[PDB]
Amino acid sequence: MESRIKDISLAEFGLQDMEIAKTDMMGLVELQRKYRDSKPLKGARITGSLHLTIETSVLVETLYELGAEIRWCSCNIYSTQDHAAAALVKKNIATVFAWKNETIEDYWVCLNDAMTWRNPNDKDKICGPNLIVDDGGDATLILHEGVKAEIEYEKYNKIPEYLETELDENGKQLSMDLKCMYKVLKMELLKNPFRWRGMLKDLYGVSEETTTGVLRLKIMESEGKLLLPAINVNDSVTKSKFDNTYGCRQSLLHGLFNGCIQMLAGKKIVVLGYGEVGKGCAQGLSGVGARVIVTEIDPICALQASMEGYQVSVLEDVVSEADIFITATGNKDVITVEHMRKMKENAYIANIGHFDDEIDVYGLENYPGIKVIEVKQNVHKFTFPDTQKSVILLCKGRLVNLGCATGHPPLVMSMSFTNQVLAQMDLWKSRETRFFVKKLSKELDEYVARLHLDVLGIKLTKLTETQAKYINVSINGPYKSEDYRY
Amino acid sequence: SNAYKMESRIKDISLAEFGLQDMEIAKTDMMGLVELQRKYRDSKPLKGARITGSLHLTIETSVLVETLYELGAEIRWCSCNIYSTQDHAAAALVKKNIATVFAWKNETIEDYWVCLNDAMTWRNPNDKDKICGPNLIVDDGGDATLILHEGVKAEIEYEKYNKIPEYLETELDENGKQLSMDLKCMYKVLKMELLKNPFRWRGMLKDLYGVSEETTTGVLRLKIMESEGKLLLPAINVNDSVTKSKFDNTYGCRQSLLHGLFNGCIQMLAGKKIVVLGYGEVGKGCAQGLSGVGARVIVTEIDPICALQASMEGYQVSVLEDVVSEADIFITATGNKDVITVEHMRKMKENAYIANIGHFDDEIDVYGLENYPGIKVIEVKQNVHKFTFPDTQKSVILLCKGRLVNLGCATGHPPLVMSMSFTNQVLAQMDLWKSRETRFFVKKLSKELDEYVARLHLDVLGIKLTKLTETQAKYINVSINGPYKSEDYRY
Amino acid sequence: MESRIKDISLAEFGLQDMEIAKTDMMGLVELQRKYRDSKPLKGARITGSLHLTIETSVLVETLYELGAEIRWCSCNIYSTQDHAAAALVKKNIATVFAWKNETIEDYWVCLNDAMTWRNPNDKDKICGPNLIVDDGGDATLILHEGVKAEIEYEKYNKIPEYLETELDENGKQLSMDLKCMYKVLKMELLKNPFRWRGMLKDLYGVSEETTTGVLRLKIMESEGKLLLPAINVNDSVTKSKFDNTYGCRQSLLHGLFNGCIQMLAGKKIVVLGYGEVGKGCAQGLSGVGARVIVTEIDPICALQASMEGYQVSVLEDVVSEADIFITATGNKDVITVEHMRKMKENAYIANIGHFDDEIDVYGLENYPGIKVIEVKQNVHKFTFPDTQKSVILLCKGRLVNLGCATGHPPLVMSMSFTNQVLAQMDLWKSRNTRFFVKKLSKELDEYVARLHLDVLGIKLTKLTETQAKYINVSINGPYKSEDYRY
Amino acid sequence: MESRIKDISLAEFGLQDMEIAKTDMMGLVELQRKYRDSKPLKGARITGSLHLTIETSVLVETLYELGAEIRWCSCNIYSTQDHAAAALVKKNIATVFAWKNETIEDYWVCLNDAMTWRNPNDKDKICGPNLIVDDGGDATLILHEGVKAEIEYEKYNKIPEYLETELDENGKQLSMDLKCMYKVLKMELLKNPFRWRGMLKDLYGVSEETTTGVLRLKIMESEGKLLLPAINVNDSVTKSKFDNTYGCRQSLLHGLFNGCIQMLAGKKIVVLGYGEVGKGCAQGLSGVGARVIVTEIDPICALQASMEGYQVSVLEDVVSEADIFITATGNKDVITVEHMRKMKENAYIANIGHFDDEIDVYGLENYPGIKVIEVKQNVHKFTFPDTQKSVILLCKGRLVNLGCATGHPPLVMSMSFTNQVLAQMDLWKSRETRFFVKKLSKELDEYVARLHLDVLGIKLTKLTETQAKYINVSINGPYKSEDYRY
Ligand SMILES: NC(=O)c1ccc[n+]([C@@H]2O[C@H](COP(=O)([O-])OP(=O)(O)OC[C@H]3O[C@@H](n4cnc5c(N)ncnc54)[C@H](O)[C@@H]3O)[C@@H](O)[C@H]2O)c1
Ligand SMILES: NC(=O)c1ccc[n+]([C@@H]2O[C@H](COP(=O)([O-])OP(=O)(O)OC[C@H]3O[C@@H](n4cnc5c(N)ncnc54)[C@H](O)[C@@H]3O)[C@@H](O)[C@H]2O)c1
Repeated sequence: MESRIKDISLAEFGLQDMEIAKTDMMGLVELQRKYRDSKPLKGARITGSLHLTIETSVLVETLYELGAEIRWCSCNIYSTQDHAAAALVKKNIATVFAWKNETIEDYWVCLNDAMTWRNPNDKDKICGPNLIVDDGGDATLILHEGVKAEIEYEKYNKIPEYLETELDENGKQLSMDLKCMYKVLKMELLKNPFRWRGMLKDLYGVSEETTTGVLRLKIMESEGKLLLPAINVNDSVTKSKFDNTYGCRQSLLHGLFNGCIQMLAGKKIVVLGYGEVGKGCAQGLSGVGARVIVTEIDPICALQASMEGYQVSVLEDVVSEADIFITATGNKDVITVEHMRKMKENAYIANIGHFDDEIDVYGLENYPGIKVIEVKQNVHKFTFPDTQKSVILLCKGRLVNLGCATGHPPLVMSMSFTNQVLAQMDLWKSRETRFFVKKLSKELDEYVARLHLDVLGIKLTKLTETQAKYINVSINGPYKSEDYRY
Repeated sequence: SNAYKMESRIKDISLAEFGLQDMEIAKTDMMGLVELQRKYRDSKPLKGARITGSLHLTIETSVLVETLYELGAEIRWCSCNIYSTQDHAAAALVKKNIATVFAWKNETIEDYWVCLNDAMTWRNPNDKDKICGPNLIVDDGGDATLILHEGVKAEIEYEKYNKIPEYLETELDENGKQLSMDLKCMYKVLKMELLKNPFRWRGMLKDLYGVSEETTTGVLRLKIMESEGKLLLPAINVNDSVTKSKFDNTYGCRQSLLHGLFNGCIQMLAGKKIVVLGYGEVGKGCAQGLSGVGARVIVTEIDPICALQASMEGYQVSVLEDVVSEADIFITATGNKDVITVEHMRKMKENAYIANIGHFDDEIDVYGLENYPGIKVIEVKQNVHKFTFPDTQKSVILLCKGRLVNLGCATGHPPLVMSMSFTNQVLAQMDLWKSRETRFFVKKLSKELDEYVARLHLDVLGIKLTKLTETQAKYINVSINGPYKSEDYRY
Repeated sequence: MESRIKDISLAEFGLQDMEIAKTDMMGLVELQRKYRDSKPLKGARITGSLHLTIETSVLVETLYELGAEIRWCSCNIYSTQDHAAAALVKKNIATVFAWKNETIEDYWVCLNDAMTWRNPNDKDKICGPNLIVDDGGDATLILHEGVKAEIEYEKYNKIPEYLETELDENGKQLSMDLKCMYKVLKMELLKNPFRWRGMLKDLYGVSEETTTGVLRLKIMESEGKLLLPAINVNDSVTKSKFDNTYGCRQSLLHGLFNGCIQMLAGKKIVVLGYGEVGKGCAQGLSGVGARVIVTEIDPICALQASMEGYQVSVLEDVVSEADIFITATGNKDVITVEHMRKMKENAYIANIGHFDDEIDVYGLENYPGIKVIEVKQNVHKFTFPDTQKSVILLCKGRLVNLGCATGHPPLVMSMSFTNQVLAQMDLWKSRNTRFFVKKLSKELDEYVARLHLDVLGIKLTKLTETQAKYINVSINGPYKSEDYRY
Repeated sequence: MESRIKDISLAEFGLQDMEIAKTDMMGLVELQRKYRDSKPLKGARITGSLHLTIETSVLVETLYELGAEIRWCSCNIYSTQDHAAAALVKKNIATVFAWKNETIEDYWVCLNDAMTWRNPNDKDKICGPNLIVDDGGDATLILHEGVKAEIEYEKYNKIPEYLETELDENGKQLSMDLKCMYKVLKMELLKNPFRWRGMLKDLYGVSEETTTGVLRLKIMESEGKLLLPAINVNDSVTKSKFDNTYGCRQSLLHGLFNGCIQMLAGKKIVVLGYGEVGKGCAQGLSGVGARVIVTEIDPICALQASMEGYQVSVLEDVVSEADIFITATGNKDVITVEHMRKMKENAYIANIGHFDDEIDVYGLENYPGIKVIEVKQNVHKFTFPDTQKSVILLCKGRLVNLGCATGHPPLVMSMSFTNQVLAQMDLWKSRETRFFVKKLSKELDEYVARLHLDVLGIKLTKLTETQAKYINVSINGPYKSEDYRY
C-alpha cells in the first residue's frame, strides 16, 4: 500500500457516486468511448494537484483509460472527498495522497509524494512526471522553487539560508505554506540535489485549471522563467464562462446553505469582485432573494454590475451594515481583521476564491484575547473581546463551495475536465528555451460544447452554404473570431 | 438523576452544545421570538399550561419551545416526520430541561406513533403522578389532532360492546386494501391505550383548550372535521396568517427546496426540465428558486387561476403525462395524493429524480414503488435510493423516500421565516390559553396581530416603514397604526 | 350623430386593432359567441366611465352584442384612444363622449352627458342609466353628490353655497375636478332639481373596476350612503392578481419608455407603494436592470419587498439620491413640492395610481417663480427659481401607463373585462334603503381563468374522485377556500 | 452643401432632448469639456453614416466642438429622428441628408451627398472626407464598390454590365439596395471616373460601430482589399458588452410595445441568435414574463442559453407554435416565406439585426396574391390567399428598436459614442499598401467606463501597492489581460 488516504472502505460509495455523476459527464464518457482502446496517453506518467472530488475521480479515470499512469493529490486541505479518493485506490486507477482535513505540512508532503515516481527500469532511482494537471499552481510552484533551491545549493555548496529561517527577505514571518514547502525542499536537497532539475528533461507540460494558477503562469512567462510548456485550461470558453460562472451560481449557494444557517432573502450580501466567478455568485444570491452589493476595482466590471441592478460600493461604506460577505477576487487582504471588527453581530464571512488569504484569517485567529467556538465541523464563530460581537467564518476562509459543500456539479466539471484531457493529449503528442502559455483552439473549445448538448436536449441549427459564405464561416465552425467574448 | 434526561428519548445528549450554539445564532434573525421572551418572561402568561407539540424538531423549533418555556409552560415534544428531527436541536432542549422530548432522526413508523402518544401523556405531581393530557397542542400536519379524535372514536366503540373494536385489530381497511403503515401503527397504539385506560382520550377533553395548526395539510384535516361537526376542541389556523402562508410556504421553500435538492441530487439544476406539480404558495416558491439557478420549470395544476399565474411568470403549464418521458426532475408540491404513480414512474427517462416537498409522503406512490414485483433498490447515499424496474431495466432516483425533502434531506426553512410562523404559533397558544375561561370551530389570528408579527422583523433587514399623516389615513380610511388592509386583501 | 369624439375617420384603424386584440381576448370572444342570440342585457341602458382604449372598445362591443344600449366616456382626460372611440361611433355600437387631451371641464360635461338618457316612450323627457360600468368611481360620485345637492337645494330652495365657493374647510383651493363637477351640478339643479333622484328607482347597480373606486364604495357603505347595489370587480382574483400586477409590469415600462428618454438600467428607481400594482411595477423595473427602492406604510408589504431583494426606505432618506420616482399607492400627497425641491437634477417623477394627486402637481405648477417647458406631449420640465434645479414630470401626474402609453395589453384586460360583463349580467338579472358591495363568486372567477387557458397553450390537470375527496373539493371547483390569497 | 431634412421647425424639440440626454452622456460631455479649446480634429472632414437619433446628435456636436467639419446621413431608412436632424441643421454644426421614412433611392443619394465635399480651395472641384464614422458599413461599401467600378470601367472602356443588370450571377433578383447603389455609381462614372480613387489619397480611416459592419471589414481585410485604416468600435468592451446587450434589453421591449399590441407574458417568443444582442433581448423578454426559446448555430452560445433556463430549438420545430419571432443573427434568410406560411394566426415578426434581409420581407411583399394592410405607422399585416392566415411584421423587418422606437437610451450610446470620438481622434492623429482593422486599447476602453461611473453613483475600489503587485497590474489599470471576456 503506497497510497495515503482516509479510509479504503469508502470505495464502493465513491464508485457508485462516480457512475451517477457520469450520467451527465458526456464529454468524459465520450473521450473514454473514443480512446479507451487506442490509448493516446499510453506510457505517460501524470501527476495531478486538483481538488479530489467525485468529478475529479472521473477525470482521473478518463486519463487512466487513455493509457496514463497517475499519481494525485488535492490542491486544498479541505476539498478532498474521501470516498472519491478511496474509489481510485481500490480500482488501482491512481496512487493517491489526499484526505479531507489535511494539515498544511501534510499538504506539502502529499504534493511532493505525488511528484515522485520510481523509474520503470529500477526502483532505486527517482524520476518525475511527464505531465502535470494543476489547479492553483502549487505543483508548478514546488517545481520552480525546487529548481531555484538546487541552483542556490550548488552555488555555495550548502543549504540556502532562506530555507532554514522563519523570516522572509524583509524580516517578516513566512506564511505557513512557504514554511512547509521550504521544509520539503530542504529535505529533498539532502536526499538528492538534482531531483528537480532532473525532471525538466521528461516534463512535457502542465495544464492549469484556474484563474489564480494562470496568473502565476503568466508572471513566470513574462519573467522568462517558465521551465515547461503550459496550457491554460481556465480560459477555454467552455471552462471560464461555465465552470467559473454557472458552476459557482449553484455551488456557492450549496456551500452557504450547508455552513450558514440564516436566510439569504432580504439580506445585504456583499460580493467582493465581479469577474467570472463574482457574476455567477451574484446571480445565485439574487435568485434566492438576497440584495447583492458588489465591490470592484475594474470600472468595466463595476458598470456591468450596475447594469444588472446591483449597488457598487467600497467595503468601508457597507462593512457595518451588510450581513454576509463573499470574496471572489483572487486577490489578497480584501477583508482585514479591522473590517471584521466593524461588522454587525453574527455577520458571515466566506471566500470562494482559490486561496484563503483573501480573508485575513491569520490576523483573526491571532487577535489578542479572541474566543473561537466550532459551530459545526468547518464553521467557526470568533468573538472579539472588546466589543463582545462575533463574526462567523465558513471553512476557515477556504473556497466555500468545496470546503463546506461538494463543489460544482458534474455537468460543468465535465466541460472543464474535457478541456483538461484534451490539454494533456495536446502536450503529450507535442512532446520532444522560452516556454509559452497557450490556450486550446476554438475548434476544440466548440467540440467540448458539442459533447454536452444531448445532456440538455439542445437542438443546434445548421447553416446553409449561402448563410455560411455570407457570415464567412465554415458550416462546421469555428463560428466566432478569436477575440469573441461570448 | 435528571427527569428530563431520563424520561426523554432522543439519539444523543452530547450534541447539546452544538444545538445551543445554533439556537443562539438563529436568534439574531428570530426577532419575533426574541421579543416575546423579553416582553412576557416575567409575567409568564402561559404559567401552568401543559403544551404538547408535534412539529419537526429543528433548531428553529427549539427556539419556539424555549419561547413557550420562558412564558411559563411545561412542555413535551415530538417531530411530525420520521426524518425531520435535528438531533442536536433535540439534545439542546433536553440538556437545559426546557422540555421532555421524544424525537430522533430516522425513526421507524412504529416509533413515530409511540413518540406522539408519549408526548400526549402527562402526569400530575399534585394527584399522585396519575395520567392526564395536555392543555394545549402545537400541531403540524394534524397527527396529534388525529390520534386524539381517533382515540375518542375508538373509546366510544369499545364502550358499546365492552371490547376492542375489530377495525383496530385488522391489517386491511374497509375496502379490503392493505392499510397504510401510519394507520396500522396508530391503531396499534390506540389498542394498547384502550387496555391501559378506555377513558384516556375522552378524559383529556376536559382540560384541552385548543390546538394551533402550522400547515396547509393539517388545516385541511381541521376544516373537514369542522364541516362534519366532529371537531372536539377549539383550533387556531396558523398556516393562513399572512405572515405564515405568504412567507414560510413560499420564501422558505425557495431556499430550503434547493438545499434539499442540492444534498440529494448531485446533478446540476441549470438547463434541466424540472416539473413542479402544484403552483400554490409552496409551488410558487419552489419554481422561483429553481429558475433562480437556471432550471427550466414546467408546472402542472388543477386550478386554472394558479395555472394562469404560472404562465404569467414564463412557465410552461402541462399535464404530467405529456412531459413525464422528457422531464429530468419531478417535485410534488400539491398536498394531494397519487400525484406521481408507479405507472408515471415507469415512463420516466433513465435516472430521473423524484422528490416531494408537501407534508405527506403519499403525493408519490412510494409504497407501490417499493413493493413493485421484482423491483431492485440500492441506497445511493443517506436517504437517496435508486429503484430499477425489472421489465425495462430503467431506473428512477427517489429523494428522502418521498418525505418532505427540505426537512428530510436538509435543515428545513431558515430562522427568519420560521420566526414569523412561530411568533404566530406563540400568539395562537396564548390566545387559546386566555380563552379557557357546531360547538367548536377553526379561527385565524386577527390582522392586527398578523401585522404585528411583520413589525417585529423589520429591523432584522434594515427596513424603514413610512408613517401615514392624519390626512392620508383619513383619505384611505385606515388608522395610522393599522390594520392597513381589509380582511379579503390578498397581498 | 350625438357622439363627441376627435375624428371618426380613424375608425378603420380602430376596427383593425380591435380584431387583432380579439386574438387574445378570448373571454370576451366567448361571451359574445355564447350570449349574442339570447341577449341577456336586452333593453338595458348602460353608462360607462372607463378609459376608452381599444380593449375597452371590445368590452363595449360585447355589452352591445348582448343586447345593451350604451353611452361611454373615459375616466381620465388623457387615457382615451381616438381611433378606439371612432370605431364605436362609426359602427353605432355606443354613443361616445371622449377624446384624448380633454380639458377637466369637458371631462365632467362628457360624464354628465354619458349619464343622460332619453325616455324611449317620451323622448322629450330625461332618465338615467340602468347600469353603470365605472373605473375610479366618478360616475358613482356625480350620482351621489347630485342627489346630495338636490336634497340640499330643496331644504332652502336655492343653490347650496358649497357648490359656488372654491376653497372649502382649510381655506385651501378646491381641486379643479370638484369645481368642474360642482359647476355641472349647479347647472343641472337649475334645469331640473329631480334629475339625480329620478334615476334611483331604475338604477340596478354599478360594477367598479379599480382599487380607488372600490375604496370610495366601501366608505359609502360604512356610512350607509350607498344608493344602489355594487359589485367590486377589482377584487376578483382574475382582476387584482393579473391586471394590477402583470398588466402594470408591461404597461408601466411602456409608459416610462415613451416619456423618459433615459436608460432604466442602473438607476435607483423608487416605487412608492408595494401593493398589487407596486409588486408588478417593481418586477418590470428589475427586469430591465433598475435598482428598485420601495416605500411602504404596511409592514407586511414591506417585508414582501425585502424578500424579493428590494431595499425598503422612507422617501426622505432617498429623495436626494434616487433618479426616478413612481407613485403606486392610491393615496394623496405622497410626493410633495418639498420632496421635489430636494431631488437631483433632471429626476423623473411619474404616477401609476388612478388619481393625479399622489404627486402634488397643483402645488408644483403654481409654485412662485417656477419655470415650465414642454419636452414633448405629456412630458414637462419644471425648474425652481432659487436652486435653478429641474425635475421632469410624466403625464402631469396622470396614470403614466394610460396617459403616456396604450395601457395594459389585451390579454389581461379581457380577464378584467370578462369580470365586468359577468358583473353587469348579475346586476341586471337581480333587478330596500340599504345597498351593499359584493364580489363575484369564486366559481365565476375560476371560469374567467378557464376561458383564457387556450391563448397560452395551458393544459390543466383534472382531479380523480379519490383526490377531489382527499383535498375536499368538487372536481369542477372551486378549488380554494374564500380566504385563499393565491 | 445645403441640408435636406423633413422639418427645421422641430429644431427646439431636438435641442431640448439633447440637453436632457447629455445628463447621462457624461463621456461625450467630458470630451467636449477637455478638447473644445485645443480642437484636436480641427480641419478634418468627417462624413458619417449612422442612425441620426438624439444620441447621434450629441456625437456630431462633440465632433464639431473638437473642430471637425461634418456632413451626415442615417444608415437606415426608418431610424432617423427628424427633430434630432433639425437641431443639427438649426445649430448649423453639420450638413445633414436624412429623414424618417426615406425611399431606398433617397438613402443612397443621401449617402453619396454626404461623401461629397467641395474642395477647400475651389467651389467647383469636388473631394471626399478625411474620416468616416460608419454603422453597417454602407459608407465603406460605396467607396470600395466605387473604386471597383472605376477600375473595371477603365479596363474595358465601358460601363461595367453588372451596374446595368437587374439580376446577378445566379439569376436571382438584386436587392433594391444594390440596384440603387449601382445606379448612383453608374452616374458618378459618367460625371467623373476618378471620384472614388481620388478620395483614397485624403482618407485617413473609418471607425465602424456594429457587428455587421465589422464583419464586412474583416472580409475585405482577409482578401487584402481594404483601402483605408479601420477601427473596430463594436468590439470595445464598453460597446459590445453594453450597447449590444443592455441597449437591446430596453430598446427591444420599447420597439415591441410600440409595434405589437399584445401582452408578452406567457407567450412563446423565439429569439434567433443568442450572441451579444440575443442575450439582451432574451433577458428583457423574460423580465416581462415571456417564455423565450432560442435558436443557435454556435454550440457554445446554445449551451449558454440552456444555462439561463431557455429551451434551445431549431425554427422548424417551433414555427407553428411560437407566438412572436425576433431575429438577432446578423445573418440572412433566417425566417423565410415558407416559415411565415406555417406560423399561427396573427403571429408577430420583428428583426433587431442590422439588415432587413434576416427576414425574407421582399419575398413576402411580392408573394402572389398577398394582401397587406397598414395596422399602423410601420406595422403591416400580411394575409396569404391560400390559407387566409395573417402574420404581422414590425417596421418592414428593419431593426425594430430604431424603426418602431427611439433606439438605445443615452447612457449606453455615450459609451459607444465616446469610443467613436476616441477612434476618430486616433485615426486623425496617425495621418502624420495593406490596411488593417484595429481596436482601441484597453486603457481607453476602461477610461470610457470611468467616465460613466458617477451617473450611477458607482464607488470604485482602489488597489493597494501590495495587492497591485500580487495580481500583477498597475493601480491605475489596465486590470485585465487582452483576451479577458468579461
Ligand atoms: N416542506 C415544507 O416545509 C412546507 C412548507 C409549507 C407547506 N407545506 C406543505 O406543502 C403542501 C402544499 O401547501 P400549499 O400551502 O402550497 O397549498 P396550496 O393549496 O397553496 O397549493 C397546492 C396546489 O396544488 C394544486 N394541486 C392539487 N392537486 C393537484 C394535482 N393532482 N396536480 C397538480 N396540482 C395539484 C392545487 O391547485 C394548489 O394550487 C401542503 O401539504 C403543506 O402542508 C410544506
Ligand atoms: N394604472 C393602472 O392601470 C392601474 C391598475 C390597477 C390599479 N391601479 C390603481 O393603482 C393604485 C394602487 O392600486 P393597488 O391595487 O396596488 O392598491 P393596493 O392597496 O394593493 O396597494 C397600495 C399600497 O400602497 C401602500 N401605501 C399607501 N399609502 C402609502 C404612502 N403614503 N407611502 C407608501 N406606501 C403607501 C399601501 O400600504 C398598499 O400596500 C390605485 O389607485 C388603483 O386604482 C391602477
